[PDB]
Parts: sequence; structure tokens; C-alpha cells
Amino acid sequence: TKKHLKRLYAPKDWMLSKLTGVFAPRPRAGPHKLRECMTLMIIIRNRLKYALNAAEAQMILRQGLVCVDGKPRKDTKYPVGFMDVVEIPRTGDRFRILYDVKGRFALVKVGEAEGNIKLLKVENVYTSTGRIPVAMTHDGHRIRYPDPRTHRGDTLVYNLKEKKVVDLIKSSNGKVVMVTGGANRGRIGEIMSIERHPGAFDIARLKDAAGHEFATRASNIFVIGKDMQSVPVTLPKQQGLRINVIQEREEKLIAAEA
Amino acid sequence: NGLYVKNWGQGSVDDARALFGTAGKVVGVRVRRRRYAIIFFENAAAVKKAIDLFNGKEFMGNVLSVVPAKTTPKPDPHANSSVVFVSPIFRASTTKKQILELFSGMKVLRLRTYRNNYAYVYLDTPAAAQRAVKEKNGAEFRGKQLRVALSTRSLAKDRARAERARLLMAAQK
Amino acid sequence: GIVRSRLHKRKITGGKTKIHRKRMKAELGRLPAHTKLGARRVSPVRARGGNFKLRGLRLDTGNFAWSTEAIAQRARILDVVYNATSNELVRTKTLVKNCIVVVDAAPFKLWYAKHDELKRKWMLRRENHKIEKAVADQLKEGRLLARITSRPGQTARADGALLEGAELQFYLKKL
Amino acid sequence: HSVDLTLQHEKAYQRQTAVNENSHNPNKKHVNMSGHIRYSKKIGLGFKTPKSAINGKYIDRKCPFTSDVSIRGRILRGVVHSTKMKRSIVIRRDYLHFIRKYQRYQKRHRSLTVHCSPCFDPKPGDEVIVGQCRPLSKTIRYNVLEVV
Amino acid sequence: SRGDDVRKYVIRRKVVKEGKKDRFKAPKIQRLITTAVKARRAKKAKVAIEKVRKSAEERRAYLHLIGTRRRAARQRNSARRHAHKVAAQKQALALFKGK
RNA sequence: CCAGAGGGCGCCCGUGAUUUUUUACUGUGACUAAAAAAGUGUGACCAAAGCAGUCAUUCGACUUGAAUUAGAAAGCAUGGGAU
RNA sequence: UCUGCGCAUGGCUCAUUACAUCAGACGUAAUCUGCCGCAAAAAUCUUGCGGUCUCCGCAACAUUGGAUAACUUGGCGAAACGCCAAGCUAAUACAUGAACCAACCGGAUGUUCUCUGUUCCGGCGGCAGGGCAACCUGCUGCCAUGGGACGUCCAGCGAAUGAAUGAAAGUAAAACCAAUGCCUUCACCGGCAGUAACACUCAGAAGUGUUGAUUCAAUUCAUUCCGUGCGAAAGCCGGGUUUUUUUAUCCGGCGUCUUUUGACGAACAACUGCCCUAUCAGCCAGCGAUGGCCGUGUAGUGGACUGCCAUGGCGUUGACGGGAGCGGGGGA
Repeated sequence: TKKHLKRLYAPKDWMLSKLTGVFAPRPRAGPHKLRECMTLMIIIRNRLKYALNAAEAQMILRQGLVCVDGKPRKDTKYPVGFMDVVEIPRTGDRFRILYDVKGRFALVKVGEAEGNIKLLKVENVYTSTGRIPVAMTHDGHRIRYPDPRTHRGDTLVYNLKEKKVVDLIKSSNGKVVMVTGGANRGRIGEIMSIERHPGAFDIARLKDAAGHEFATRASNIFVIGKDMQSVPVTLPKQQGLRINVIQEREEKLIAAEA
Repeated sequence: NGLYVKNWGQGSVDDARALFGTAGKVVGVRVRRRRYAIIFFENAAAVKKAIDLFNGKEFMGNVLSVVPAKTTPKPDPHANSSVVFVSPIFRASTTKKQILELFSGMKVLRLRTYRNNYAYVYLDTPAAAQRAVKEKNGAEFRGKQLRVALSTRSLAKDRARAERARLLMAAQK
Repeated sequence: GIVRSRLHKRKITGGKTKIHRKRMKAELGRLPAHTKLGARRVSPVRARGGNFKLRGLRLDTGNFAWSTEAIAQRARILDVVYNATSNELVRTKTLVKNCIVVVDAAPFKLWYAKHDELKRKWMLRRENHKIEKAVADQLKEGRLLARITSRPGQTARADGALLEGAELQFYLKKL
Repeated sequence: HSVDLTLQHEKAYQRQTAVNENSHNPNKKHVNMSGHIRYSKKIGLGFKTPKSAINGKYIDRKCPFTSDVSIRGRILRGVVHSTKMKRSIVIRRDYLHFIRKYQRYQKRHRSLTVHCSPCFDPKPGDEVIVGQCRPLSKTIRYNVLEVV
Repeated sequence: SRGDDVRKYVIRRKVVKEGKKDRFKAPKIQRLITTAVKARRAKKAKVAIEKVRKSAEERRAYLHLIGTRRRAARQRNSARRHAHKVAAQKQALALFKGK
């Protein structure tokens, strides 16, 4: 059982430094995996800057002033992965974490009624006792009584105001879809095709807007909406389009002349 | 299919509310001659919603009615013919017209199916009084409590139906 | 202690493994439980799953099942006729899975006579039913041959199924 | 039913543990083996089931066709080195390793053991396909899906 | 016995000190059944049925949805059949009039 | 709320091949810890370094930045069809 | 001081070590998993009082029981992170135990009576006659593809065994046999237009689990489990209302049992790769070497191990043995 983590062996999507400190926090197990998560203390301290020190993050959280999933937390360490709404009511602000283009955690700011919306990808379906069907998700949530049309790897729109599931969205056909992991993170596009290799990983080919096709694993597909004009949730800072190295450098210079 | 509001408006507040409640989701209300409207949504999301509502409508001073697609329905089941049935009446035989005798009135009827506990009987219009005795109760024959009740359907058509059925058989062959 | 490992054993090349590691508690044999006949005695042991498993000693009763009719009743284990593994086992009347055995047979008899409202159910069940001959002869006498299809050494319950024609005819001839 | 003593030579008997085939019926009579009760299992990666498994008699608990043994990640190919042993064959893979300094390849072979289902019996020099199953002996991890 | 307080019948052991006024040392009752404790237990009793009821209610709703879909399925596969049957046969035997 | 007509894709299964068919190699693409190295930006006074900071001018702005590449075999997908 | 949680992680060191270990890729349908997250939960005959036989009748925030430390008293021993006796007294420690509240789902049925089959091919019971006691004949009553009414017993989760389920995709003639529905007449006549299911209270309250692949998930039926499984912690702390506070007036925050599956990890297995040496060329099986068969054991797969049977397995593409060495990322 591991209870310690070193800064280098920790993700640098948390944007820790080589120098200053030796350890990084190992979060308590929860909805999300160690690599894909970002621990509370990291967010509050290094990004939002409502804390300058570890101890100050305990001060805020133990007390309680912070909610995720609309539930208040007294937890110092807790995962925050993907499609999680966090709300600090003291500020009155609602963040929705996502994957920004270029592999960065996005923190995107939402209207208040969008922060009751959430999207969870389904992993398995199975029948449990009493013939009661269950969809188990990638956040470990159990949706009792899902629709009879549910399949593995589809999204379920999930009301956090009161817990239930309205209409689903499938991974079928061309639909607006975004990537999770694999270093095509936050890049958005239509499904062009879904290749099958049975007994092995199923490739899928995505085509983003303004062309430039590419390939990513089925496992890394996470649906957004029916269409780009039917999206239920906001996009991060960049729209889900990447640009060439040359153009990055060019634009960096142009703005620096101001 | 789209539904038919009845018994409201006339309209004045009707018309106002009709264009006030568009959209999100709320149909649109096409007011007409007397006191009723057509309400146009095509999908048949509308037929499902209309059940659970009694919001998205107000009244000026009327009893609202949300009716399926055609204007009439409810007078037709209620009255003009009868038509009668009796349900506690399983299987295990009474026999024939002991049934009819018990309920009084004049003939014609059968029991069906295997299912279960009903028989069905055609008697005129005045049977409206007869059943309004035995549903009111009554409450026994054989080992089981009872009810009788109505809605119309055939006849009307059923005799001419089965006529054209026997006819059809010969035609086919 | 006792271990289950390939690291005290010769390779396919006839060479010998060399060690660098002291044995784990993850790998872990324990001494075999001996289920026989006599008074029931059950000594638990704690296991790695955080739960207990039960060491059957001296089970003289089992929950037996009759094939084809989807039933079962308890009855008493009397003798062991046969086993695949050894003759030695059979003589001590040890009970381990896939031993042929002998049972009281009484409840099965009782049941099959029940297999005015009642009376016509019988006549319907008598119809479209038959039984093997070698079965019925034994079942008349009040002894039967069965097999124990649960492992009693790690559950401390001995459950078995009753032999039917194809397989019965084999074990019979081995005696 | 009745015994088939062609199969049997054991002191334990052998039965198929998946499905009861020991019921007496006249529905196993006047038929070679087709009407007799069997268990059958598809392998869904494109390995078509043989006739033999489906209609057969043979009782084996270490082949995927008549047992709950399953086919998983790895699938490899290799020839037949020897047919020796009972229900166990010996496969020889051969491939090429590369060495950077000399810019030149070398031939290196893995001599491996496998459990060959009694359905198949490939001759020396034939090519075999083999899947990834749970351990079955000390050395044996594989099973024979198909034969060329 | 029962029906009678235990709360003023606890031992009162006077303890005495110089330069400070005397105190009385007496025990808590930790097995005392009180208003609060009893209230809580009542709430347990109530809610323990409620959840289980509501689960069942959800089930009844869900199963109805399955039913509605299979209903409209039936309705179509009866409809199409009954329509095509009579229309077909009619057309056939009417074509023999002009033939 | 189209009889008929050939159908046209999608999905799953069954059947059929005179002998289906592969691999090296190559192009492209997936999948792959950080530190280290190559590298982009930046006057820590310069510099080894660091991932910082910089600007109006106040009761914040930059949607602040923290790019990107390589990383033996072996395994993965898909083009090519000379050797 | 009792109770709960953690102390197995971090830290430090390279001795063993060459089919080991490790790195990239891969599987665990062969398994375990506290804390954490989303969740699930209808078995339970109890408590109090009165009479009274250990039996009944009522009443129902359930009103449960017994010890042990600190402590006190006597102390012991050269010392000891050494210890003793007696008396005390706590619980979210320990041991008991929850009727009513209570839905829904079936099977086994009963010497309960109510419709019933306007007949005889069968069975059962009783009586009489004959009898080789095996059996035959005559008469009477009941039942025969049916449903109601009433009574009784088993029914939950987890685990064991047997059995069933966990669809299917090789054209459309039109009775031939029994059951049975609908249409139809008056009929137990004729006839096949209609048709999810449907001889009840529900005329849709699952006819349909996920997987490339399952003996898996789950459902049903029959027997089970005996402590080694299942308390609403018989738990704690607050916010008020509302004066009479001290009250079944309501709500909040914590805490725990069991079941369920994601996460954090644990434990196995394998594809590919790795320094020198032949003046190290044969190595392996009594006592497991290679495999098959049946069991045993383990959380689990397996010669991991017992018994039985078979005679294999590896090698100049360097086995086996010896020497040097923790492996990799990486340094020069």
C-alpha cells in the first residue's frame, strides 16, 4: 500500500516544480485514477490562489466552503478528474474542469444551470439482483434503471440537482466527440469511422473541423453531443483545434510586441 | 399527431397565452370558431406530455380540457348505445342465460376469453339504469364480488363486420 | 512454511533455480483436512481474503440430490465403496470429491410415492416418466450409490449427486 | 443411458461436466453420436469450430471447444517439432533478431510446449495456431485453436 | 423501579478542598434513555421502509417504459399485416374483373 | 397513414473458395513516467540556472505563459508491392 | 485509561542473483482488496403491565443484560519496556434483541365445500358370493385434462449442491390426431375474419444481462448453512420551534453492520531483449524430470502437492557448470 508520492513520479499536468519540496500529495482513492486526477490542494493553492500553503488548504476544506458534485466536502484530498463541477459558493463561482487543447487541465466557467448538468461515460452495463439493471460509469457512479437502449461507451446526461438520468447520447455514427488521454487531449471532432479489431484495441478515426484526420483508441472516446450546435456543455479556451509549431511561435511573438 | 384543446377559450386570453407560450416547448394554440383550439405538434411527444401536464395552460374562467386529436371523444363511450360488460365471471360454469337472467334485460352476448372475468353483452340504450344498480351493488354472485360497467364501441359495426368476414373467406378461396 | 512455488524445482533444461528471496506468506500451503465418517467436527481457519474456510472432519451426513427430477433431500453417509485416487482412502472411508459412496436412501423412496386433489396430480406425473432398472432395484432395498460432487475439505459440507444409468453402469462394474 | 467403453480406460470414469449427458433417453439410440448431448463453445476471433467438437464423443477438460477454457490476449504461430506425449505437442517458433553494430540479423527459435486438443493431430512440419489460456501444466500455457 | 427518575438518585460525593469552595462529584448516566435518543430511533424506523418503497416505485415506472416500446412494436406489426392483407387480396380479385 | 419493382448502405449469423493467405522492408498513424539530453519563449543585473513573470496603473489585465522533438529491439493499425 | 485508526508506507543499504531480476508491450473469463466514492437494505415475534400454570388478555419514540481498565486496598522482586490478590465502576468494548410498521413474487398443498364433465376406455374406497389367497364376478359412492372460496407450510440478502433458463436467422401447399380460443347460430352445429402475454383482481407491473468468446451476471425450482455470514450501532453531537423549557413538534451533521463495484494496491503468468568462459558438452527422473488422468491445497491458476498411468523434456541458434555484477531510466 502506497502512501507517499514524489514530485517527479507525480504528473506534471499538476505543474509541480523539480525544486521546492520533495513530496507531492497522493490523493485518497475515489472516482478517478491517479494519473488522470488532480488533487484539491493543487487546485486551490497553485491555480486559484486562495491559499499560499498546504495548511491553508486544510483550513478551507475541513471547515467546508467547497462543493463538488453539489455535495459539500470535508475531505482534504479528493480526486477531481473530468466533467466535474466544483463550486465555491463564497465567491459564487462554478468551475467545470475539462481537458484543454495541448494536454492541459482546463478550468472553464459556466452559467449556474449548466453546473447542474454533468456527463458520465458508461463502461459496463449488467443486471444486478431483483433483475435491477445497472450502468456502472467511469466515475464509479451507479445509475439504477438506465434506458433499455444503453450500451458500453455511451454518455448519460446526469442531473446533479436531483439524481437521475435524462436522455442518453450514443457513440454511434458521426457525432461531436472529444478525446480523453493519449495526448490528443481536448481535441474535438466528428467520428469518421470506427474500426474493429476483436481481441485487441478498437481503433477509431476522428476528423476535426478544418480537416486534418487522425486516429485514437475507442477507449479514449468520450461523447459530447449530437452535433456541434446541439452541445450541452461548454468548450475550453481553444475550440478543440490544434495548430502547427510555426504558428504557435509566430503568435507568441506578435502579442509580445504589445 | 397533435391534440385538441376544448372547453377553453373562446378566445381572448387564449390567443394571448397562445403566442405568449411559444416555445420551450409549448406547442402553439390555434383558436377557432366556438370554444376550443387545435394544438399543433407533429412528433407525438405531445401525446405523452399532455398526460402529465396541467401546466403550460391557464384559463380565463373555464374548465380546461385536453383531448386527443379529434373533437368529440367522451360522449361516444358514455352514451348512445350502451354497451355493457360484467367482470367477475370466470370459467367455471354457471352456463348460458342464467347470466342474462341475473342481470335482467334482453339478449345477446357471449363470454370471452380464457381471460378471465369478463363477459360482454349488448343491450340497447336503457340498460344505463340496469348496470347503475348492479355496479352500485349487488356485490355477490357465486363465490366472488362483482362490478359491471360500460363503454360503447360496436354495434354499430360488429354484425356487418363478421358478415363481411364470412364473405371474405369465399372471395379469398 | 509450506509454499507453492516453481523456485525449488528444476527447469525444463534440467538446471536448478537459484534464490535471492525469502519465501512469501502469499504463497502458502496448508496441511490437508481429513474428512471421514463419525461425529461432525468443524475447525475454521482464517484465510487471506479476510474470511474463514471450514475444515470438514468426520462428516457422516450429506445433502444428496436425485438427477433428472430436480430434487434433493438429506440422508446419512454409510460407507465408501470406491475412489479413483487410491484403495487406501476407501478403507478408511475418507470423503473427498468424486468418491462413490452409499446412502440411507429412505427420503427418496418416500418422495417418489408422492411423485383427492392430490390423487390426479400423481396420475399425471406417473405419465411420461420412467426410471432405470439398476436404480430401482437398489432404491427398493434401501441403499443407493451416489457421488460427492462438493469438496468437503474446505467447506465442511458434503453434497452429492446420485448416479444415473450411463455412469452408474461403469462404477458398478469396477466393483 | 449406456456406457461407451471405447473412450473409457480410467478408474475415475470420464464425464462432461458442463452439461449432463448421462441421462437415459432413447434419443441417443439409432444415431452415431449426433443425437448425443454435447457442449460446444465458439471462439469469436475468427476461429471456426470443427465438426468433431460439436458432434463428437471425446471428453477433455483442457481444450476451449468442450470446456470453459478461454482464449485471451496472445495468439502466435509455429510449426510442429514433435508429436510426442499424450494430448501435448511441441511447437517451434522461429524469428529474426537484429544486431545494430553488424547491421545483420540472426536466427533464434523458441521451443515451446502446448496442449493439443484430441480433435487435432497435425503431422511434423505442419503449421499450427495457438492461443493464450490459463496454465494447464508447468510449461503449458497454450492450446491449439486451428491447424493448417 | 420503572416510572421513576434515576437522575437525582445518583451518588453525590462531596469533595472538600482548602482555599476553594466545596464541590459535589456525581456520575453521568450513559445508558439514560432521553427525549433526543428516542426521537432519533423513531426516525430510523420510518426511513428504513421509505427508501425500499421508493426503489420499488422506480422499478414499476421503468418496467412500464419497456412495456410501452414493446406495445408500439406490436401495434405496428399488427397494423402493417392487417392493412396489407386485405388491400392485397382486394387488388388481386379486382384485377380479375377487368381481365 | 403506399400496392408493386429492383433495390442502396448499416447490423448479426449461417453457407460457399479450383487452394484463401503471410513476413522482412518502407511511408503514414496509434500506444508510450518524470528527471536527463536536443529545443521554443523569457534581461533570475549576465552566467550554470529557473518556469517564471510582464504590463497598465490600482481596488486587474494578458483569457497570461509553462511550446515542441527525439528516446534501441519487440508489440499495434493501415497504405505501398520493387527487392 | 479503555475504545477506534495508523505504524507493512517513508528512510537506509546492494549481500544473494543469468530463462533470476528488470525494461517495453500484454493477460488474469485464474484471484484477494481496509481506508475512499457512487450505492443498495421489507427474513427476524420483541418490549411493558395485569391476572395467571411455565397461560392468556391488553398496551407499544423498545423501557436490554452482564464485566473490565484507570482508581482504591494489600503487595512481590537484586534488577527487569517484570508481575500478583481482593474491592470498584463506564461504552460506538462485549453479549442480547426489535412484534406492529410490511409492499411484491411464487411453489408444496389439505381427508374444508362450491360450481362440474347429460360417457366409459381407467383408477380408488366399501359390501356380498366363490377362491389355488395369486384372483375373478355383481352392486353402490367419488375423481378424470376444469376455477373459485377457505385453511395450512415453505419464501429475504450472502454462501454450498443438483436441475431449468441465460433466444433465433435451411422457401410455402393444407388437413391427418387431441386440447383450446375467437367468429357465428339457439345448440357441444358451421367457420377461421381477429390475435404480444393474459382461466382473476396489472386487458404492457421484463417475451429479451453485458461480452469477439463464458459452466460468468441474473432469474426459477428442490434440499440446505448451525457459527465460521447479515443490529435500525438498543450510538454520539447540533439547529430551531414555543410559551409552559425538560415535549412522539420538526429538521441538520457525524458513526457503524452486511451486501454490491469502481478506485488505490496486492499476488500470479507470458511475448521480446541482456557480460565473459568449451583447457565447462552433454544436462534432467530412487526422493518429479516432461506430459496425461482423478483428487488435495491455495484468495486463485498450476507437478504447487499426493496417488495412478505414459516416456518424455532441453542442447553448438551454446544447454549445463564456473567467474564477474542488483536491474532500468541515465553518466563519461
